[PDB]
Amino acid sequence: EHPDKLEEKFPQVAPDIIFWAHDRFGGYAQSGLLAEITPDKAFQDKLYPFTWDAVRYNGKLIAYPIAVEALSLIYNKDLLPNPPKTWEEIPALDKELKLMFNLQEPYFTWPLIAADGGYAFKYENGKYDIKDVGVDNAGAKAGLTFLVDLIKNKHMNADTDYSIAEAAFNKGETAMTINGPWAWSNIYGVTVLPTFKGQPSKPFVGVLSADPRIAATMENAQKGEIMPNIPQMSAFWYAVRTAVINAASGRQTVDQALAFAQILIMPNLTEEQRNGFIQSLKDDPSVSKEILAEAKKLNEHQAPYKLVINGKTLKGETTAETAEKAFKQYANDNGTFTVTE
Amino acid sequence: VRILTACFLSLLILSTLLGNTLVCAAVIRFRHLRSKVTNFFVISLAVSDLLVAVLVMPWKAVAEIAGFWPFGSFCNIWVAFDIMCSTASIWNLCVISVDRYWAISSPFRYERKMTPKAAFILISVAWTLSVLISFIPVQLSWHKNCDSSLSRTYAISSSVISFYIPVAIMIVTYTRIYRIAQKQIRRIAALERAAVFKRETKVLKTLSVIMGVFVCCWLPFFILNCILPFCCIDSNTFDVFVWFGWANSALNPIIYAFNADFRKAFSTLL
Amino acid sequence: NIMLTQSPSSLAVSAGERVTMSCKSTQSILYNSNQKTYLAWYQQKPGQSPKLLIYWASTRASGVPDRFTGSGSGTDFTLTINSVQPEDLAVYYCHQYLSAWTFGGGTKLEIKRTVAAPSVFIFPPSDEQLKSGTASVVCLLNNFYPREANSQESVTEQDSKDSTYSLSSTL
Amino acid sequence: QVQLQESGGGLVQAGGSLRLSCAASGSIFALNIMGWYRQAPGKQRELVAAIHSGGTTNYANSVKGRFTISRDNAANTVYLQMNSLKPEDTAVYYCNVKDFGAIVADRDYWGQGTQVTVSSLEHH
Amino acid sequence: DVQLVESGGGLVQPGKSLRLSCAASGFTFSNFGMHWVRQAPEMGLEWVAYISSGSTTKYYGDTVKGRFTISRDNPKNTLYLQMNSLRSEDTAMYYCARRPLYDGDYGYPMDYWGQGTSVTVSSASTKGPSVFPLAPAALGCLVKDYFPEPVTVSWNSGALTSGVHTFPAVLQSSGLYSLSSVVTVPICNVNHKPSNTKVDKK
Ligand SMILES: CCN(CC)C(=O)[C@@H]1C=C2c3cccc4[nH]cc(c34)C[C@H]2N(C)C1
Ligand SMILES: OC[C@H]1O[C@H](O[C@H]2[C@H](O)[C@@H](O)[C@@H](O)O[C@@H]2CO)[C@H](O)[C@@H](O)[C@@H]1O
Repeated sequence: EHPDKLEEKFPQVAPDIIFWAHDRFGGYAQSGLLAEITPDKAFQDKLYPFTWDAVRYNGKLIAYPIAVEALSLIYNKDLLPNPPKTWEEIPALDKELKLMFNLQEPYFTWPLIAADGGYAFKYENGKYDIKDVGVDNAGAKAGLTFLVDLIKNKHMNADTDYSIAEAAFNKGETAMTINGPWAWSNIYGVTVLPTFKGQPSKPFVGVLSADPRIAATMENAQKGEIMPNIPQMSAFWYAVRTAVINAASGRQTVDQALAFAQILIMPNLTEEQRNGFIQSLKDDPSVSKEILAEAKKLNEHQAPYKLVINGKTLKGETTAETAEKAFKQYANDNGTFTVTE
Repeated sequence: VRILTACFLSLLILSTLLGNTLVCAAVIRFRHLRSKVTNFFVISLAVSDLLVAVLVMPWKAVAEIAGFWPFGSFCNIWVAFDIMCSTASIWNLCVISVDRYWAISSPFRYERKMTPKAAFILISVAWTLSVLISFIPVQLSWHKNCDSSLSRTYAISSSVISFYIPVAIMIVTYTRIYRIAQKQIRRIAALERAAVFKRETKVLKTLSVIMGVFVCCWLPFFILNCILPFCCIDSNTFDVFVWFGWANSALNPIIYAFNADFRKAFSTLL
Repeated sequence: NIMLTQSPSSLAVSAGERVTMSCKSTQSILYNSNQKTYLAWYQQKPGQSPKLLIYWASTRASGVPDRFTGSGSGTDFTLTINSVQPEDLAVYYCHQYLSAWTFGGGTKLEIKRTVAAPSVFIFPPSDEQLKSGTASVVCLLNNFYPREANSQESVTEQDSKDSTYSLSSTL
Repeated sequence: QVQLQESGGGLVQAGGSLRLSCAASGSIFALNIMGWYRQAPGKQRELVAAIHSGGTTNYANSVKGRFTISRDNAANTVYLQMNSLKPEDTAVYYCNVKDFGAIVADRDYWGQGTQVTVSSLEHH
Repeated sequence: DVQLVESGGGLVQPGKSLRLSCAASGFTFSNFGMHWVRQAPEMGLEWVAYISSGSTTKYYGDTVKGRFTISRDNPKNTLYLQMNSLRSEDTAMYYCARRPLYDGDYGYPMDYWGQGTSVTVSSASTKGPSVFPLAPAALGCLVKDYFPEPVTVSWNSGALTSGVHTFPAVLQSSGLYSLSSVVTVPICNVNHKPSNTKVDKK
C-alpha cells in the first residue's frame, strides 16, 4: 500500500511497517509512534556504517536502512551532447532550444537554494544548532531570487509538479530535469547538479528506512549532506514549502517568503504570536530583520579596627594613630583597642 | 494728496505693528505654540518685522511728509538699521523655507537633527551676517537733506549676498517641495485609479501666494538699486518700490503666521 | 504602571465607630478571564511590615477579623470597618497586581478617645553631657491625647494599647 | 474637520499580540505623517511609531521590531501591530496626524487615544 | 511557618554598589516568585523589582530599570538585589515578599513580607552613638551624635515592655540624629548596626 501524503497520513493514524526517509522518523519517535526494534550484530555487519549513522538518532537505532537516494541532473542525449556545468548557462541554453523539475516539493529546489551556502540547523561540533537557522542568509536569498527570476523568464511553469515533469520528459519535450534513482525505472544520461555562483549544489541525501548512474548519485550525495533527524525538520520542511509556494506563484517577494519560513520554523511561538509576526512582516518589510530578531528573542523566552570601653557607667564595643585618635575623641564625647575606667 | 499719502503710510505702519505684536503675544503666551522648533524662526522674523515698523518706516514716512531729512546726524544710523532689518527679514524667510523643506522631505531626520539649539544658532548666524553687511560698511564709509548715494561694488555685493542668493535658495527649495508634492499626488491618483487636477492646483496656488508676493515686492527695488549706480530712474519709483518691500513685512505674517494654529491662538486670545 | 489614589490622607475616629475609606484607580483592572477585580488592601502598623487583609476587593484573607469589608468595582473601591478597635491603628495601603505592581499613598488612621491628662517630668543634663559642652535640659510629657502640648521636640506614635501620645523636648 | 476613530485597545496577557486600528475621516493632504504615541499615568507622552505618505516608517529604540505601524492605500486607515507585549507597555495610545496642508506650518490632529493594559498574572 | 529575613543594608555613598540579600525558610523557595519593594516617607510603598520562580522573566520599576538587578540562588534558597549608581532617592526600607503560585487562577497576591533592611545614601561618614543617662518614678536615656538612622534600644535587655517609650529620632541642627528612651518604673542596651556598636547606658 502507498497512500497519498504518507508522511502526513502516518502521524494522525498512529501500517505495520512504514517505508519512508529517516528525516520524518525523528518526529515520529519524539512522540512514540515507532517501535524500538532490537537489531542484531550480524544484521548490522551486512550494512554500511554511514547508513547506520544517517538513521541514528539520540544514540539508538530506529529502523533498518534500505537504500541511499540523492538528486541528480537527468538529461536526454538526443537534445544536447553535454550537460551544463553551471546554473548561469541554463537560462541561455533554454532560450536557445525554444530545465524542468518538481516546483511544488521543496526537496527538488532546495539544492539550488543551498548551493550558495544556504543551510538549516547548522552542524557544529558534531551537533545540530536548532537556534541557528540560516535560511535567511545571503546564499539562500541568492538561490531563491535566481529561482524566481528563472521562473519569471518563461523557463519553468509555476504549477508544474513531478507528474507533469515526468510526462514531459518521457515525451522528449524538456531537455533536462532534476531527479533521483526512483525515476530511472520510469524513464539518456545523468550527472551532478550544476554549480551556482561557482559553488556546488548541496542536495539533501534521503536514506530510506523502515555504473555511471550510481556514480553520479554518489557524487551528488557527497557534494551534499545527509538530512538531519531532529523532530524540527518536518515542520521546517513545510515552512520551506510555503516559501516555494510564495516564490514560484509570485504571491510575495523573496524577503517576505524567507521571513515567513523563518517565523514558521520557530515552534515555541504560539499561533497568535506567529500570526502577529506574519502580519508585521506583511505590512512592514523595511524592519523585517528587527522583527525576526525580536521573534528569536521571544523564542528563547517561551522555551520549555575596633574599640572596647569598660567604664563605670558606659561599657560595650564600638567602631593605627589615625584611628586611635578618632576612637579617643569618640570616647571623650561619650563622657583590638580597649579602654577602661 | 500729501495728506492722503500720510494717512495711507500711517495705516500701513499701524497694521504692521499690530500684526507683529499680535504674533509675538500669541507665540509667547501659549506653551504649545513654542513647542514647535520651526516657530522659533517665525519669532525672529516677527521681531525683525517689528523693527521694520519701529526704526525704519516711521522716519522715512515723516521725512517724505516733510519733504526733507530733519533728523540731523541720523541718516547713517537709519540706513544701517534699514539694511540690517531688510537682510534679517530676507534671511529669516530663507531659513524658514529651508526648514519647511527639510521637514517635508525628511521628517524622521528633521525631528532628530533640528533642535531648538540649532534654530537659535541659525538665527544668530543670520543676525550676525545682517549686522556685518549693514553696520560695518556704513560706519566705515564703505557704502559711499540726506539721500545716501551708493557705490557700485558695495551695492552689487549687498544685492548678491542679501537678495539674489537667498532668492535662488528659496526658488530651488520651493521647486523641490513642489516636485515632491506632485510625485505624492500622482502616486495617490494612480492608486485611486487602480482602485476605481485640484490638489496640484491647490499646491501651486499656495506656493504662488507664498513666493510671488515677496518676489514682486522685493525684485524691482533691488533691480533699480543695481541699475542706478551703473546708469536714469527717478527717486519716486524707487521710494514706491521701497514702500512695497516694506509692506511685504506686514504681509509676511499673513502668509507665514496665519495657519490653523495661529488662527486659533488669535481667536482664543482676543 | 497603574496609579492609585486614596482620598482620606489622615483621619481620626472614635473606638467602635464605623469608618470607611475610598480608593480611586486611573483605569479598569477587571480581568476578563475569571471576571474578578484584581485589587488588594494591606495593613502596616507602626514599626511592622504590611499585612494582607483583603484581596480581589471582595474576598477576605485568612485570620483577618470580619469587621473589615471590601466592596466596589470599576475604578472606585471602598474599605469599611464597622467597629474600629484600638489595635486597628495602622496605615492602609491599596495595591494592584494585575498590571505592574504599584502602591497607593496610604491612609493613616488614628483613634479618638477622652482627653487624658499628661504626666510631666524634667531631667537636667548629666555630667557626661556637660563634659562635651552640651547643657540641653530634657522635658517629657507622657500620656497626651492630643498630639500638641534652639528647641526640638519628638512625639511617640499613638500606641495601640492606650491610644495616648507622649512628647519630649530638648534644647 | 478631521475625525480619528481609534479601536482595538483593551486587556491582553503579556507576550500576546494586539492590532489597533485608527480610521481617519475627512479631507487630508497627500503629504502627511500618521503616528502612534503612548502616554502613561504620571509619565510624559513619548513616540512609539510613525509612517510617512511615501512608505517610510520610523520606530523608537524601545519598540523597534516588536511594534509595527502601517497605513492603508486609500482608506487612510492606520494599523498598529504589537507583539511580545511587556508590562511597561500599558498606557493610553494616541494617534497623531501631522498634516502639511500649509507648507509654512503643520497641523496636528488627535483622536483622544485608547487605553491598553498588559497583564502579568500566572496560570497553570 | 514561612519566614523571610533581609540583610546587607547600611550606610553607602552615592553611586556605590550594594548587594542586598534575603534568606527564605519554611517553604519551597524554588516554587514561588519574589519581589523587592521599598518604602520611604516621601513616596510611601513602591515596588522595586520582581523575579519569577525559574528566573526566566524579571521585571523592574520605571525609575530603577537598568540600575538594579534582581537574582536568586535556589540551591541555597537565597535572593539577591544588586543596586548600582545609587542616587539620593534610593534611601528607603527594602522588604522582600513572596508571590503565591499562579495568582491568575487563585488571585492570592504577595502575602508574606520580611523584616526589612534600611538603606541610606549620603556622603557623610558614619558616627557612633553617645548615651546620656537621665535619672529622676521614671528614668531615661538620650542617644545623641549618630548620623545613621538604624538604631535600637532595649530596656533591661528586654525584661519588660510596659512603660517603655522610644521617641522617634529627629534631624539635629548639626546634621545628626537624637532620640530618647524613657521607662516609668513603679540600665538598657543600645545597638547600632551601621556602626556596629553595642553600648550600655548604665
Ligand atoms: C531709495 C534709498 N533707500 C532708502 C533710504 C534705499 O535704497 C534703501 C536701501 C535698501 C537696501 C540697500 C542695500 C541693501 C539692502 N538690503 C535690503 C535693503 C537694502 C532694503 C533697501 N531699502 C528698502 C531701500
Ligand atoms: O516535501 C519534501 C520531502 O522531501 C523528502 O522526500 C523525498 C525523498 O528524499 C525521496 O525518498 C523521494 O520520495 O523524493 C521525496 C520528495 O518528496 C523528505 O523525506 C520529506 O520529509 C519531505 O516532505
